[PDB]
Formats: sequence, structure tokens, C-alpha cells
Amino acid sequence: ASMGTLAFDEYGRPFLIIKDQDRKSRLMGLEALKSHIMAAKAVANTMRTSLGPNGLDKMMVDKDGDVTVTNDGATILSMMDVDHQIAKLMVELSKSQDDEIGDGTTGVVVLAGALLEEAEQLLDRGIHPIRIADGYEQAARVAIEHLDKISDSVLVDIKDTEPLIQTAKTTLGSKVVNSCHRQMAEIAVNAVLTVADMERRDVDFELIKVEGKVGGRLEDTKLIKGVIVDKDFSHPQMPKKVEDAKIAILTCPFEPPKPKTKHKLDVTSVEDYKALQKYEKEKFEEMIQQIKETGANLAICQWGFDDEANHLLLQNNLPAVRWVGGPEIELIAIATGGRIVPRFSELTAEKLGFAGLVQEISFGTTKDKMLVIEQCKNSRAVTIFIRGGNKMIIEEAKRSLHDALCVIRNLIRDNRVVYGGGAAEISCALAVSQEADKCPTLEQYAMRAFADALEVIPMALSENSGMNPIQTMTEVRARQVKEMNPALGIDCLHKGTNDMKQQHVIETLIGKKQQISLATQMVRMILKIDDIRKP
Amino acid sequence: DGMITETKGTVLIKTAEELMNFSKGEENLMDAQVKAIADTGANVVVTGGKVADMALHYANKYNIMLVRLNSKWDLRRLCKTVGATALPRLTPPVLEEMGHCDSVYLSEVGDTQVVVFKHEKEDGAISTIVLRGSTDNLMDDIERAVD
Amino acid sequence: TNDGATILKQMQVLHPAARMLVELSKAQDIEAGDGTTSVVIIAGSLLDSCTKLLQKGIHPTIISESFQKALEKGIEILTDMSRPVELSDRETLLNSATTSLNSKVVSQYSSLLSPMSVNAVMKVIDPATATSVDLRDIKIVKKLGGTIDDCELVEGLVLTQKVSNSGITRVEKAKIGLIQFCLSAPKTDMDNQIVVSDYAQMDRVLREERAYILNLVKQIKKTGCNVLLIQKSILRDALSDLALHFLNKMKIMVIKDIEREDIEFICKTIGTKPVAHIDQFTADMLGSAELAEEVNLNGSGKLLKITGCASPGKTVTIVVRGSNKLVIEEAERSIHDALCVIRCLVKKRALIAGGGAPEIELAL
Amino acid sequence: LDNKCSVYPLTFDKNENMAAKKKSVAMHTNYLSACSFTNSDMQILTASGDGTCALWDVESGQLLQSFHGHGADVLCLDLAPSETGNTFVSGGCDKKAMVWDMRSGQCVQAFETHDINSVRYYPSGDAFASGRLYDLRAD
Amino acid sequence: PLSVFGDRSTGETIRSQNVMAAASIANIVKSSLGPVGLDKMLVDDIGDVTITNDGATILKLLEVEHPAAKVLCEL
Amino acid sequence: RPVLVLSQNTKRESGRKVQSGNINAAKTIADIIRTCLGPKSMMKML
Amino acid sequence: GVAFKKTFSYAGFEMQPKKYHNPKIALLNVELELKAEKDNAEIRVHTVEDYQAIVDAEWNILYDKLEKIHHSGAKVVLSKLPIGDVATQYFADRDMFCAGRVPEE
Amino acid sequence: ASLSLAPVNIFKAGADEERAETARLTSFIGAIAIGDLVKSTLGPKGMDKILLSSGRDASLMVTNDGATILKNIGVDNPAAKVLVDMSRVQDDEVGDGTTSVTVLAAELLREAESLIAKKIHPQTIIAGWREATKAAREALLSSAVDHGSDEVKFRQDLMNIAGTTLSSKLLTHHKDHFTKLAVEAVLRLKGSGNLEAIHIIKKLGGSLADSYLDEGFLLDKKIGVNQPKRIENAKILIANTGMDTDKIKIFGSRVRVDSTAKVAEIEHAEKEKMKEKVERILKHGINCFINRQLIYNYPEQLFGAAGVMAIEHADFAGVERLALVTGGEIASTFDHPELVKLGSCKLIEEVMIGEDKLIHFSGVALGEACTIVLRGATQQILDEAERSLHDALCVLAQTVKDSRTVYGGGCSEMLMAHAVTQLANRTPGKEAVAMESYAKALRMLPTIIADNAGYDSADLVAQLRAAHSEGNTTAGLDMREGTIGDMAILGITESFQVKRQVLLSAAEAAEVILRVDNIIKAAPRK
Ligand SMILES: Nc1ncnc2c1ncn2[C@@H]1O[C@H](COP(=O)(O)OP(=O)(O)O)[C@@H](O)[C@H]1O
Ligand SMILES: Nc1ncnc2c1ncn2[C@@H]1O[C@H](COP(=O)(O)OP(=O)(O)O)[C@@H](O)[C@H]1O
Ligand SMILES: Nc1ncnc2c1ncn2[C@@H]1O[C@H](COP(=O)(O)OP(=O)(O)O)[C@@H](O)[C@H]1O
Ligand SMILES: [Mg+2]
Ligand SMILES: [Mg+2]
Ligand SMILES: [Mg+2]
Repeated sequence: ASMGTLAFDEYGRPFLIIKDQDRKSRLMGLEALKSHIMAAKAVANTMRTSLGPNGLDKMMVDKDGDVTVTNDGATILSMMDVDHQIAKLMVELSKSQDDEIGDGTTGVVVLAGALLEEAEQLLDRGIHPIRIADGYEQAARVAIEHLDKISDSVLVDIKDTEPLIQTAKTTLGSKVVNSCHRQMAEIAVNAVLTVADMERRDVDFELIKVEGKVGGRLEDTKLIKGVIVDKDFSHPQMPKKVEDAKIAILTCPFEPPKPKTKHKLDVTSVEDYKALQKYEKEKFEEMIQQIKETGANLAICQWGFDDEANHLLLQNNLPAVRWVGGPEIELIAIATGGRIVPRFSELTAEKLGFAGLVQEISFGTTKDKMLVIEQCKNSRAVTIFIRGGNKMIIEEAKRSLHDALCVIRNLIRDNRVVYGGGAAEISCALAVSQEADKCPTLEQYAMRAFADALEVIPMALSENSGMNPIQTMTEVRARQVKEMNPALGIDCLHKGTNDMKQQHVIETLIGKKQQISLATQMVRMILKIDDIRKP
Repeated sequence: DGMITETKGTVLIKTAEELMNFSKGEENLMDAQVKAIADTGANVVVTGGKVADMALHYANKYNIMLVRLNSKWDLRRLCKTVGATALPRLTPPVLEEMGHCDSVYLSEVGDTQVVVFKHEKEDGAISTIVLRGSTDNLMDDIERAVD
Repeated sequence: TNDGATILKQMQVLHPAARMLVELSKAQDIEAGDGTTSVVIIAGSLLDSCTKLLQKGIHPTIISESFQKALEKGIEILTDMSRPVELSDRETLLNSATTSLNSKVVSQYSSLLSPMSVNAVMKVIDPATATSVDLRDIKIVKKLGGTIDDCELVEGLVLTQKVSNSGITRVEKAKIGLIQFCLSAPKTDMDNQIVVSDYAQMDRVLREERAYILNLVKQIKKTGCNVLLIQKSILRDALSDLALHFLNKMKIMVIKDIEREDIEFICKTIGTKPVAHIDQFTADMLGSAELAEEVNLNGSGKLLKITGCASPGKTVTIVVRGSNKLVIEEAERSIHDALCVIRCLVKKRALIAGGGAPEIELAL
Repeated sequence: LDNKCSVYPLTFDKNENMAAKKKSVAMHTNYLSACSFTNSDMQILTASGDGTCALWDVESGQLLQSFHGHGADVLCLDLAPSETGNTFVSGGCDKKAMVWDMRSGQCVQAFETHDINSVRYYPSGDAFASGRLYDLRAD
Repeated sequence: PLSVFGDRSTGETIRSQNVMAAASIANIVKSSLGPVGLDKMLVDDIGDVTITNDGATILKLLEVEHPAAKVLCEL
Repeated sequence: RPVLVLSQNTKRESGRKVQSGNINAAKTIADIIRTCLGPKSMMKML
Repeated sequence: GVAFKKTFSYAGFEMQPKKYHNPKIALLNVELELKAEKDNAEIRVHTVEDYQAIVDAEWNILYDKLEKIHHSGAKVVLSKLPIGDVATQYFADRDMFCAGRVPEE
Repeated sequence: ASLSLAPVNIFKAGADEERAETARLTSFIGAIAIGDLVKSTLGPKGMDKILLSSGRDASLMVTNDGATILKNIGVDNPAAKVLVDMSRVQDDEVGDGTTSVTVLAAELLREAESLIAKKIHPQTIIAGWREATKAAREALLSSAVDHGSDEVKFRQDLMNIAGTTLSSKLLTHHKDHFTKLAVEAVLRLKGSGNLEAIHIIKKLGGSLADSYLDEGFLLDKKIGVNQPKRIENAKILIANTGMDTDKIKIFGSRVRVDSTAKVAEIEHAEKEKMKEKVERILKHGINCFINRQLIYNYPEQLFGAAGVMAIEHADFAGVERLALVTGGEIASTFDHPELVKLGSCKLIEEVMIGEDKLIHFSGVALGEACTIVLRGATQQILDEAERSLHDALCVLAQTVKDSRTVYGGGCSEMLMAHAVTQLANRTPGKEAVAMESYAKALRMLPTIIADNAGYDSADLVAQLRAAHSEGNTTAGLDMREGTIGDMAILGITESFQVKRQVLLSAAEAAEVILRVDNIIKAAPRK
């Protein structure tokens, strides 16, 4: 049953087929499926305690000892050091949910674990696993159709951000930033709405810069309609604040020009030496005067520069910053409305950006200075500056804000929402159960198991909130059947009502559909495996 | 490709005009050489060495089929079976040195991609037997039988 | 060694308290230069008393405050029991130096070293105005061989470098010049190559290089200089062999490989202004001296001594000699202790009795 | 036994052919992780076990600048493309490669996606081997 | 799951293993059947030599560690 | 943990090789004392 | 049609428009960036005016290639070879699209 | 089933996970161990530790600073890592409070452990703690007093703040002298926040009371050979030029001639170029010249012949401080003498400090840059004095930036705890229990302060609680004898920013650690 086959032939002579066959292992048939289901159940049960507003974080430590306190399912599974292949499949499922949607990376794992757990008892009764997979696919189609049916539409206008704010708040409710919950949702919504193509087109996350710095308080996190640069004015005696700055973006180092090709300049006489010295001095003066002629008040370079250029810039009342990174150059050019100029001779007034205020920012007793460019006219780029009391909450706030931005992006793509709190899962389970009654008996078991697996999310929310899972879920389902209201869910926060619509617990329909689809496909793929051949 | 000196090459640039004209003149020279080769009526070019990008571009422009043969045995066998002389430079071939084949095309047999220099007469210097089979060992045995 | 600081530094103590005692000894050496063992003994005795004080049930902060009060009272007592001194009183200085040297290995030689140390300190300061002594103005040179009785106080400059010239080892009425450039083939800071295309260019290069070197040497000689010191140079030959030949043919002693850190000391000693370009090399930047000769230490090496200078400005040299290296090092440490004690007299004009009298009076 | 190298070229016995000026600073002692000579022979970059890159001048012999900011000891460092103000990278045990500029004495750029021990600049200078490849123009 | 300190084989694996063991035992003595059968020579690792055609003797002298083969030997 | 239908140290040889080996062994035994036959035989030291 | 992943855009790429309604596509095998004219090339000048002329000549070579591409009327530029930041910004200024290092397939 | 307690093994070799009991236990043990370690160094009667490095150098460091203690230790417990990072961030944001925040977080986590033992869901604890933190922060803000308007009252507040910050450090022996020192140093900054403009020079030897603030500035560089060693009415020119083998920035340039005469001519041309450079510099009419980079022998002799004192190799910090203290402009080009401002000072000379020679700038023009000389009997004493001054200077700079002050000596902790208790008394549910535990930790802070002094901590804390409930809002611990007293009268004040940051950071880190229910570790590299 293990290690494969071993006979050494019926004639005694050696019988070796596969290299190192005595050192390899093999699991076949039903026990392989049981082992896979057990591993997936272990992963899902580990993850399910971090589901909902009352979820608890997992403290992940990598190989170098660095600590990552987090609640994101995809991050937890990514940093988890697993060796089982099915656990790796779970990790990849979470990564897929994170990439496609950005939220619900924990619900997919719990759903997959529940599906495999039900499939275990289905297999114990002699049902072919392919039949279970087919029934799961049928029930998933039914559930997706039901979600589309019970979905609701919201307005994604910029003059009314209340539904967007509510959706972002629902996304952030399970994270540590729920103390600054409304401010976080506000800044995420404003960031996404600022940088987006309004015809339901994509949202370029490269235009959202998420920057973190320790110190201050978490409430100090703010959205800046500009660029926050990790640099400062090159000369220490330059003014620290420039207002109504005419910005010149340059990618040419403020140095004498140098050909790219292998070049040698020959000095053959004293006159040649004097001419070379004069050429150096004149090039410095000429580049500075060319920058000044455009009327610019501030210069940004990408490749740094030398002492003569620095003092010439200071002498002409031209604040400047050097060694600004390429992406930061692009962001500054986008925000300020100025073009990127590759050399001084091509610099004109019309290529200058505009910033209402450029300032150098200190951070207490730390000697670190960071540049701020803001008050642009029609900035198409934003920066989220995150403060905190330690680096760990800063990283957690970064990923929570990323979740909120992803959710608003999904709303931009499709403006159909479904009320969460387990209401969607309960209604889907009810629809699946109703459709299973009309089904012929054989697939009925798979569909019923799918409904029972869908029931896990409200039960996990109930147990995480301290309530009795089965009683609460049963009562909520009975209320959903009695009165036509697919919005009744689990009162995780004990607000006194079961209706998620008044509680404004809002989830994107795309997220739920992706959750169900991905979970069903991964469960089918795991059910189809019946052989393992690890070394 | 454009042949270079066997001793050592160094493009000595002393003026801006030379710098701006060197690459353009080199490309024009390559175009002239390829067009001179094509104007003889040649439509298939076989080379034993590497193929430069500009040379390939100008060969594509003039509708010339390019086949590269690494082995010199293959080059000599192709010269025998076609009737061509392996030119040592990139000069256009004279009428005696331009070999002729009744059909050259790219084809796929099974999985592998092949280039076929096919005659139609029941003669020629070299004849090829294509061996099919379900196993490498079986085809090796059939090749031994053919030998 | 008998020096407390050296003893504590050499032995690698591992307990943190011992490390802080070593640091305390270093600080006492820095501020005073003597009493380096006494301060450590005092600290050890104080902590030994703190043992019984703590066992009696006394909080450490109370002990520290009481010790601070005792220290203030003790400073008052010590100041009261002392007497003032004047730097013109040579006997007091000699007695202080002798008392410094009693505990060291150089005690039978104290009759030679105590006046030597007092003279060394007095020669580098202005007694009427000096408020501190820079001991870096006193250079100590250790040469093996001989006996500590052979220790000498040189009023001029002593250089351990060897004379490049052979046959010129003694110059009277010397005119020393200090050079910071190189006497070799011309070489610019930028990359430079000489391109030869004709046969005539070869010997033209040779002749022109010879002419350049000859012109440099002639310009040097025209100022009347006869002793030449060449600063150590890297990336360029400081002294070409052809340049050395020309200098030797013009009867000029040449000393090369002069260390960069010693330029200030040499200029302060013999009154020479360093020259970095041949254009600025003139007679007024030379340092006149009475005699510059290279002496031999009876087969134990050679020394270049420039004794007698027109401007002997606040700088003296001490030559320390001995039978073996260990006693030479200990003699250097002891002489340093004596110099530090005279420095203490310079800083604070107050004298106190010794032999445990301050400690007994303080205890009572 | 363990050494078998005490008689190494330390003697450098020649006929005084202008190559004897090897300098051999060795003032800081410790561990000379990288004694690379700058393309302009005026300056020497040295890295020690303390994690600080040190720049020395061969002529004066004085420590120009000590470059600190690396998380761990700098195992390897390189030089600029040709001179370009000697914008040099520094790879150490802290998994991070960063660029320094003496015109300001600051870490101009940093990269962390890998200990780096085989830094080597691209001939153009827009990138450098990270034995990976980091692009200067795109960070 | 079982946590039994041993190895387990189930299904077609054990059945085929038993068949292989029985077939090996049969092939050991299959060559000593009938008038044109030929005897064997057994060496007992201390130099003792046994030349025989009887199946029972051959199966008793052989040392066997597979229990199905043991079943055939006792048969 | 090999299956080991037979013991680990059990070796089997069969076929023409066995017959050739037996006949060659008998020939070798004969060749040992071939020369010790007849009135003109030579003695051996054991 | 054809679709492929984004290929390591340079600075100034985000300023290029990301949708066209009848573009003309220039499929190139060309390195559009400032670089040594040739591997064995070596420039020898003895005058500062010649130095400046050489620098401007390199820049003019790059800008001549870019102008030839732009005047063709194309709006999407695809290359098998790297496209530098200078070319990226040049195309962004003209509301053009560029993508270097496209795989050959 | 569990990820580790399952029949199938889902981990690599060395990977490990810790579930509810084990995770909470490890977190609480680590946090409480950190808090116990860093405490007993708290309050005026706190003591110092010894940090022995196990490396090759075996560096020795005695200190009272909590952040430095927590930074240089080998911490493997992840919750302890969280607390260490929190202390480091607290040090970065404000100078002081590193020990207080760690102790507060440890006490909060200990109370959380007790509450968990009492079968209270950690989410309830977190909610109660959030409400308590809001109430305490509001009370502390309402209790703040601002004196930034009145000059004399603000100076008194600066005195009191510096004294309170220094009271727990080794400088408490000369607290008055060092308080005057630090306040003068900060006030000389003219409102600038540049703590780098204050230079602390540690010279061994001498007593700690010999430390002083130089009325001008002290530089640890050297003067050239032939240059003057004393300048009166100096005209400074601070520069950042090469001034050494100054090569043309045209990097492909080279000398290619056909004779050595031409090479000699080019060399003379280079020397003439440097001479013209020096002449251009001298045309500004200056007496002194500070260059950031090196000055080689030829420019050095040119300056000496000109009778101009040239100081070489003053690093970026040096030239910045000289510009701040003298008002000069750091110049790198000299084609416009009239556009460059020159520094000025009454006198420049060389002074002896111990056995080292330093350059002394006296009668400086601006003086917005300070040099503080520290004298001590040991290196460890010098380092600890420097750390203590750094804390004091940081707190004083923060107070200058934000003049709001709150009373120390446990007064703020009692007030916040009383507000939290008042809130809890009106709150139903176990959130009230969580709020009460919050107040218990807040009161435990001055309890530890009094315990470190050997006093009767319980009685004093009870008296403080009674006084604060009665309405005596300024009552606090009087460490002089061991009673309670008026903190306003006794002059123990603290920066409102520091106390607010301590509260907020401690509460936030306790909340972060409390949310953890599982610890998963990857296989270590070693
Ligand atoms: N205020 C709330 N009341 C009830 N349920 C909620 C509330 N906020 C979130 N939930 C539910 O908690 C579940 C988990 O959400 P969360 O942990 O934020 O992300 P993920 O879906 O990745 O686990 C969601 O399905 C959502 O329906
Ligand atoms: N000739 C002497 N007679 C009595 N006491 C002496 C004599 N010489 C030195 N001492 C005492 O010996 C003590 C130790 O001095 P020494 O060993 O020279 O230096 P240190 O104080 O550093 O140990 C001094 O306190 C001094 O008073
Ligand atoms: N003279 C004093 N009287 C009473 N309490 C004091 C006094 N000085 C300091 N404290 C208290 O000691 C506490 C801890 O400060 P300290 O031990 O200096 O280090 P840290 O501020 O880093 O914790 C502060 O909260 C302060 O209120
Ligand atoms: Mg979520
Ligand atoms: Mg003594
Ligand atoms: Mg404090």
C-alpha cells in the first residue's frame, strides 16, 4: 500500500523498474483522498478562527525571525511553511482569490475545507468522487445564479460616496484599523475615485502609492493628493518650503555631458587645458541659466549632481532635490502636470509642472526628512501616508488599505452588491436545497452536501462572536424562509438586529461569485487526484 | 553578415558626421549586398554561419528563404545534392555556382519541423530515407538494417 | 611595567567592574599622568567598604550621597594642606620629577632623568603664560643599545631616516629645505602618455626629461640649500635616481621618505616652511641650522641629528637608549610619567607632601 | 599547519621599479572585506566587519568618509561604471544592496528582493549584476 | 490514523504479492517434474551438499520468509 | 524492508551454466592428479 | 488577435494613453535608447567643440530614429529589443504607446 | 483537528505552530518578561544595567535608557519583539518615555492574561480597552496646561521638564548644572528643531561636573602647517570644493603629447589653475577657510603664504554646524564674491581639552549650533551622560515645539485611571471589568515608581487614588521623602506629547498582541 510495488521477480533475479523505487512512496485509491481531505480540513480549521469582525490575528514568523501580525488569509497562507501538496494548493487558492478580487481570501479556504469535509462522508457511502465534483459544480451554478438574482446595485458617483464608504467599512471591519474605521474607508474611497478611468474601466494601482513611516498615531494616516518623496533638498541651506512652485522634472544629471560611446578627449597643449577648464565652467553656468530661464521655482533630478551645480542652484534661489527614483519621477510628472525633460536644451516653460506647496517634513527626533508635493491643480495620482506606533501595525494597515482599495476597484468594475454577514451564504444554501429536491436522488446528496458546506460561514461567524453556532444559524435560516428577506445574517457585533441592510454590511457580488467559483474548482481538482508519488 | 577584418576592428570616429553616418552606411551596404545576391535570381540562401539581424531583415524584404546549417558535413552534402558551390564570401553567385532544386519548403512530419530540399527527377547525387517508427530503438535497428 | 594604566590595559580583565576600573585608570592617566595605581587602589578600597555598608542594611543611593559629601570635604582638606609653587623654583620641579621616578625601574638614573625631564618641559612652554603643556611637542626616540645612562636631550631635530647620499654625512651651516613635490619625470594629475612616432622623438624624450630634472635641481641649489628633506610620496617617485645623482654632484645631503605626520613637527622645530611647487621654492623658506650630521650609535643603527637652529621654537627631542627593548619601553613610560607630573605642576600651581601623608591626613 | 602561508608576497622584493608604492594602509585592521581600487587610483574603498564602508585617499592616507547604514556587514562592494562620482553599490549579509554617493554621503538607492556577494556593474551602468539584475533607471 | 507500528498492504497489492510468492515457489520445483525432469543440488552454506528431486525435501531445505510460500511448503 | 520471498543469502543458478560448471569442475579435479598416474609418475608435496 | 503581458515599462510609461481606436502598429527589432554606437567604436577628439558635437550627434541619432518612427503615423510601437526611458518619454509626449523587450513569439 | 495535532504532517522540518493556549502563554510570558526586565529602571530611584556583548569586541555598556536596554538584547519571543519595536518607535518619536511605554504595555498584557483566565473573550477586552483609552486620552488632554505665551513661565517649565527627565538618569548627581546646560543648549537653537545642530563631545578625564556648554563652538580638526594659529575678528568662508588634485569633470580627457616638455607645461598649467582657484577664493577678503573635503599641500602652502587659516576635512555635519553658528554660506563656486555671505566670530584659537587640541570659535555671530563637552571618569559614564543629555534635549525640543505640559510623578496616571474608573462605573457588562483592568495597569505604573524607591507603594497609591477621587487633580508622588504632594508646587512637570504618546503606543501594542491566537514559525535558516 506504500512505497509502491516490490516483488524482485518470481525467479529471484532483480526486478527494478523505477530509479530509487525503494526510497519513494505511493498512496493510492481512497486513503489518498482521505489524507488530502484531512490536510485540507486542518488548513481550513486553522484559518477559520480569523473570519469576521471578531476574527483573531495570526502571528507569523519567517525564517529570519521577523514577525508579521496579520489577519489577511492570503498573507497568512503565503508565509506558512507547508510541505503537504494539498496545503500548497490551499495557499495557491488564497493567492488566486487575492489576485482576482483582493478580499475574501479567508472565506475561500473555509469554504473549500467544508466542501472537502462533506465530500469525505459522501465518499464513505460509496459515491464516486467524480460524481461529488459534478454535484458540486451543479450546486455552484445554482448558487451563482441565486447571487445574481438577489444582488443589489449601488451608485458609484463621486458626488455621493456613502455606499462606497459602507462597502469599504465592511471590508475593513475585520482588520486592526477598525479603530480608525471611517477615516480609513474615507481615504480608500477617495484614493480609488481620484485615480480611475470613469467609464467603468480599470484602476491603475501604480498610481496609488502606499507609504508607511513609524511614529505619530494611526489616526494621523491621511490621503495626499500628490506625491510623498523620501528625499529632501540637496543643499542644507535651501528653503524648506516653496509655494506655487513651478516644477522642472529632469532626468539629466547636472554634470558636464558625457558621450555613451567609448570616447577619449586629447589635451595636447596648455591652450587645450585652458579651453577644457573654460568649457567645464561654461557648461555648469549654462545648464543652471537654462533651468532658470524657464521661470521654474523648483528642480527635480533623477541622477544626482555635484558641488558646483549645487551651489549654483542655491545661489539663484532655485530649490532642488536629487536622486529621485524613476517611479517617483513618473508620479511627480503625473501629479504636477509637467513633462519629463531628458536634457536642459529641451526644457521649456510649457513642460513645467505646478504644485501649490512643496515642503520638507521632519519626523521628531529622527533626523529623517521626507519631501511633500501637494495642492496640485487636477492631480491624477495619490499617496497614502500611514503612521503608527510600530512597524507591524504599519504593515497590517498597509494590507488592510490594499483590501479596501481592491474592494472599491471591484465596485468600479461591477456595481452589484450582496449583503454579507452570512446572509448571502444562507440564501444560497436555501436555493441549493430547494433545487436539490427537484433533482434526481443520486446528485441530491452532493447538492445537499454543498448546501451544508455553504452553511459554514455563518456558523464560523457565530462561534467567533461567542454565540451558539447551530442555534443562531437555524433561527436565521428559519427567519429567512418565513419572511422574504435574503439580507438576514449573523449579528456579529451584537447590534440587536439580524438585518444586514440596516447594519450596512455590504459585500461585492463579484467577490462572492469568485469565492464560490474558485472553491468549487479547487475542490473538484483535489477530488480528482487519486495517486501520490512523492520521493 | 558583413565580413570583418581578421586582425582587429576599431571604428575610429573623429567627427560628428562620421558618427551619424556610420550605422546608416553599414545598413546601406548590407542592403546593397543582399539585393545584389537576390538580383541573380536566387531565392533560397543557405549559410554555414550565424545570421545577422539586418541581413535577415533585408532577406525577408526581398523574399529570400534562409536556412542555416551548423554542420559542414551537411553543407557539403547539400552542395552535392543541389549542385552548388559553397562561396567563401558574400558575393552573388555566378551561373555555374547557383544550385537548383525542384522544390524547397518547410514541413512538419509528426512532431519535428523539417526543411526539405526535394527533387522530382529519379536521380541526383544524394538520396534520403525518412524512417518512421514508434520507438527510437526500433528506428535505430531499422537504420542498422538499412546500413 | 610598573605603570598602573599599562598593567591594567595589558591584562585582559573580563568582569565588567574590572573593565570600568581600567577605564578609570585611563582617565586618571589622561588628566594627571601619575597616581594611576593609587586611584585604582582607592576605588577598590571604597567598594570593599561598600560591602560592609550594604550588609549593614544601607541603601546604595545613601552610600553614594555620603561618599560625595566625603569627597567634597576631602578635596577641601587636600587643598588646605597644600602649598603654592612657582615655575621659576627649579628645586621643586626636580623633587617632583624624582618622586615620580622613585617607583620606576629608572631610579638609579633619576639623577640624569629628573633634570632632563624638567628641562624638556621648560623648553617647550612659556613659564610666564603657559596654562597647559602639549606633550606632543616633546618627541621620544627609542634606539636599542647602550645603557639608560646614554639617554640624551637633543635641542634640535632627530630623524630616523637614512641619508640617500653616500659620502655626504655632515653639513655645517646647513640650510635645510622641505619639499612636498617629487623630483622625477613630469607627470600630470590627468592621465598622460607620450606618443613616439619617430626615432628622433626617443632621444628627444630622454634629453628633455634629463633637462627637466636638471632644471629642478638647479633651481633648488640656486637658493643656497644644502640639506634637502623630501616628503614621502606615493603614485609618483619622490626621488628619481637621476635626480639623486644630480643632487649628489651638487653637494647636497638628501633625506627622503619623510612622514606626512612629521611635517608639522619638523617645521616647528627647524623653522622650515614646506614647499609644494618649485616656483615657490626660495631662500626665505629655508631653515638655517648650525649643524646637520648623521651619527652612528656604535653599530646599533644611525640617527640624523640637526642641532643648533636659528629659530628653536618650543620643541625638544629625547633619545632613549637601553640594553634591551623591555627596559627601553619602561624607561619611555617612566619619562612620560615625569613629563606628565611637570605638566600637572604647570596646570595647577600647588604642591602637597607625599609618602602617604595626604591619605593619613584625609583619613583622620 | 593552519596557516602554511606566512611567507606570502609580503616581501615584495624587486629592483625598485616604481611598483613598490603599494601603500597597504591597513590602519583600521579588523577585516578587509573588499580592498577594491577605484578606477581613479586616488581613492580606496574598504569594507569592515562592522558594516561600514570606508573610503581612503592613497596620497594623504586619511579616511575620507565612512559609509554606514547597512543592516549587516558589507561582504562585497563594487565601483561606478567609469568614475561618475563613484556611485558604488554595497552588498552585505543583510540581503540588501544599496548605492552610495560621496557628493552627498547618502544611500541614494536601495534594493531588497533577493547575502549578496558578487556585485558587478553593467558596462553601460544602467544596471548591475546582483549574484539577479537591478535596473538603475527603474529601481 | 491507524498508528499501528508496522507495515500494511491492502487490496490488489497484497493479492498480487501472494500470487508472486506462490509462483516463485512453484517455479523453484517446476523443473523437477516427470521422467525428463532433472535433479537439483543444494549447498547448505557450510559445504553440505544435497542432491535431490523430491519436492518436499527441496522445500524443507529452503529457508522461506513469505508466509504464503510457507503455506505451499507445508502443503 | 524487502519482501524477500526467499532468504537474502539464497542464490539460484540454473540452465546450461550449471551443467558447464559441473563438468568443468570435474575436469579441474581430474587435471589436478592427471600426472600422478603410471610407473613414471611424479610425486607431489601437500 | 494577440495578447501578451506587460513588459517592464520604464519611467514615463504611465503617461501614455492606454486605448486606441484604429492604431497603426510598428513592429520593430531595434534598441531605442542612448548607447555606444558600436561595441568596437572609439571616439577620438581634441577640441571641446568636437566633444559637444559628438554628444549632440549621439542625441540626434536617437532623436532621428524616434522621429522616423513617429512620422510613419504609427501609434503603437512594439520592439524585441529594450526601449529606453528617453524613448518612452518621447512617445508619451506624442500620445504614443511603446513596449520594449516583447518576446519574439 | 489542528494543523499540528493531526495524523498527517503539514509542515516542513522545523516548522512549528502554537494554538490558543500556547500562543497566548508565549505572548504573555514574553511581554511580562520584557516588562519585568525594563522596569526597576523607572523613576528617580531607578537603577542601571550592564550590557555585555558576547561578540569579538565584547562591548561594555551600562545604561538606564529603556530603549537601549531592549535594543541590545537577543530576543526570540515574537511578542517581546513587538514590545522592543514599540519602545524603539517611542524613542524615535520623542526622547523619553521608552521605559514607561514598555512597562505600561506589559502591565496591560498581564491584566489581559488575568481577564482571559476569567473567561472573557479577547474582543470584549479590546473593546473595553479602546473605550478606556479614549476616556483617558480625553482626560489627559483636558488636564494639560500651556505656558508658551509667557516667557518666564515657559522658561520655568523648561527647567522643570529638563529636571524631571534627568532625575532618573546618572546625571541626577548634578541635575541642576546639567538642567541649566540642556535648557541653554536648546534655547540657543532659536526655535529650530535640528537636534543635530547640538554637538556632544565626550572627552575622558575630569569630573562629571566639569562638563560645560561652550559659549561658541568647538571643532576637532587641524590647522595647516604654515597658516596662523589664532585669528581675531575672523571672516569665515565655508566651502565644499575639491581643492585637491582638482581634476576636470570631463572624464574621458587625457594628456597625449609627443614630448616631456609638453607634459611639464601641462603640469605647470594645472598648478596655475589651482593657484587661480586659491586667488579667486582669497578675493572674498577672508581670514579663515573651512573646506568639507581635503586640502592638499599646494593650496595649503598658498593659504599659509596668504596668511589665511585653512581647516580641511570638516564633514557635512561640520560644515552645516559652522554655517549655523557663524552664518556663512556653504559655497562651491567662487565667481561671485558679492553673492556669498561670510561667517564671523570674535576669535579663533586652539584649546587643550584633556590631552587633545581643538579649534575654538569664540564670539560667534549667530550661534544656532552648540558644542557640549562631557568629562567623565570612565567611558561608560561618558556614554550614559551622552544618552541622558540626548533624552533631555529631545524632550526640551518637543516642549519648544508644543508647549503643553502635564504633571508627572504619577499624577497623570492617577488622573487617567480615575477617568477610566469613572467611565467603567457607568458601563454594563464585562467591558467594565476590562476597563477596570486598564485602570489597574495605569495605577500600577506609579506603583512601580514608588516600589523602586523602597517606599510603601500600596499606601502611597491608595492615598493618590483618594486624593484624585476627592478632586485634588495635581497630587503626585513626592520622591524626596516618600509622601504625596502638589506636583504644581514641587515643579515635577512633563511634556504632554510624551505622556500622550506613551499612553497611545502602549494601548495600541497591547491591542495588537492581544488579537493573536496562533503563532506559526517557519523553519529557521540556521
Ligand atoms: N459588521 C459585520 N457584521 C456581520 N458580519 C460581518 C461584518 N463585517 C464583516 N462581516 C463578515 O465577515 C466575513 C469575513 O470578512 P473578512 O474577515 O473581513 O475578510 P475575508 O472574507 O477574507 O475573511 C465576511 O464574509 C463578512 O460577511
Ligand atoms: N621616596 C618615597 N618615599 C615615600 N613615598 C614615596 C616615595 N616615592 C613615591 N612615594 C609614594 O608612592 C606612591 C605611588 O607612586 P608611584 O608608584 O610612583 O605612581 P602611582 O601613584 O601611579 O603608583 C605615591 O603616592 C607616593 O606618595
Ligand atoms: N523627581 C521626580 N519625582 C517624581 N516622579 C518622577 C521624577 N522624575 C521622573 N519621574 C517619573 O518617572 C517616570 C519614568 O521616567 P524615567 O524613569 O526618567 O524614564 P522614562 O521616561 O523613559 O520611563 C516618569 O513618568 C516621571 O513621571
Ligand atoms: Mg474581507
Ligand atoms: Mg607615580
Ligand atoms: Mg524618563
